[PDB]
Amino acid sequence: RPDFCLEPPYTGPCKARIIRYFYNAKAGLAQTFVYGGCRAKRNNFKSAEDAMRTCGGA
Repeated sequence: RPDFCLEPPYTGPCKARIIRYFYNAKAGLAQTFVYGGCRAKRNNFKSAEDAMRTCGGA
């Protein structure tokens, strides 16, 4: 899987509260995080299926 799948979730410097999904490689599951609204990194998806299709397995 892509090396960005191993990156921690990045809230970023903006102050919105956008609920997003990140792949948590330690758990092997897509989990939600609060995205600030600007300067999104790659481990930042709008849906669990996208997260999982991109970075999982089982």
